[PDB]
Amino acid sequence: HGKRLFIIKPSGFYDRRFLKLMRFYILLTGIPVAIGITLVNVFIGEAELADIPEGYVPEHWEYFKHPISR
Amino acid sequence: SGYTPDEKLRLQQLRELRRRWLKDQELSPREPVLPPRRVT
Repeated sequence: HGKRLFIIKPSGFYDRRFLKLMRFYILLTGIPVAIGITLVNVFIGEAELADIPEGYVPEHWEYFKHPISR
Repeated sequence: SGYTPDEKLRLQQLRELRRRWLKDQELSPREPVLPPRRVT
């Protein structure tokens, strides 16, 4: 049946465009951040706790565990 | 009771216009002109 009718509605162009732009910019910066965090976690981080060797005074950033925090 | 002649005539004119307007709301066979483009 060719009874197809026109549906009157407001424009969805501008809402869709805003959503696409926001997603694009958020992903643009957040995908490299997630990739970098994953690589740092897999290949570098998670220092292990140790006793301070006698006569050695550690630096202030050596009292933290995560490499990004350090 | 019933319609006055002026009321009757206005109703016929308005309903003819409304039927035309409703008929103009249908879509042609090509009306949704969709632009194509890609990137068990």
